Amino acid sequence: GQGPELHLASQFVNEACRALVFGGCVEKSSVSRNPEVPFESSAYRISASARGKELRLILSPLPGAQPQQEPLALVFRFGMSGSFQLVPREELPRHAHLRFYTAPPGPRLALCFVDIRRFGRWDLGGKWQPGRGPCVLQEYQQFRENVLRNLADKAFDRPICEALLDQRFFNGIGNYLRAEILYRLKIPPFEKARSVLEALQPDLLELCHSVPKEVVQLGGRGYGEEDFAAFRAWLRCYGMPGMSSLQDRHGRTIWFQGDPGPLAP
DNA sequence: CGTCCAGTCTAC
DNA sequence: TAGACCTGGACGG
Repeated sequence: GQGPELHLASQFVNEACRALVFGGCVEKSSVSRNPEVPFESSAYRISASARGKELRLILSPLPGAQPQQEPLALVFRFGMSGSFQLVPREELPRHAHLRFYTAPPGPRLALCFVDIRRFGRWDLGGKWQPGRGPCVLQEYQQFRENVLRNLADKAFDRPICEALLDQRFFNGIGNYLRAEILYRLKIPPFEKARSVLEALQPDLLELCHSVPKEVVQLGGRGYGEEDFAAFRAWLRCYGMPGMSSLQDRHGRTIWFQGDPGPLAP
């Protein structure tokens, strides 16, 4: 997922878990190479926040819960195929790698981290990844300043389409968002990043916020196949007929219209 | 059947 | 930088 999907997943966890109470341990599938979550409580609540391409779960025991346990935080990266589902406890999806089980009273549910390809990761810390820049959705002013104050960095020597995937400066931007952002300003994707940005100190850094915010305001992204059609209708550039495509230097497809730009392969 | 396609992470 | 990490759906023979 990209920023909008991480944000919608966190909203899903908060709304779906608002009136739920979890109990017992945190179950990992046997094939996941991610760490076991050392947590048990008779009664805990689950809440979430997103920052960029990361999601933080907080496991919060209720007053009196046993064993003695302090709130525990988990940070998830989704990779290519990560998501959260709330499912009936005996109808786990195929790739449910981490599960939180509702306590009784009511229907036994499992909140699941589901990840087909297992490119997703989680850490016990609760800390955001060091080196990831601020969230383009929730920390816009910090994100904007962190870019404009470090244009000398060699990251900005690269084509703008490659720079937009660098999570130290554009935390939350992925493949579809870089195409949609550049399409709206008709910036050639192989323009030098430093050239497009030096001329800024509604612009490119503004769209790094407002474009992904549009995806959030659609809602959906899992969180029927109606909001999947809603998304495909919103896309103007990524994968669309009449658009060009090239491989960047890491073999990721950039969709665009017209001029490929000077640093084109 | 087969090939090809859809975000980090790390060994060179 | 190139390869690794993985599964499944769309498509071709």
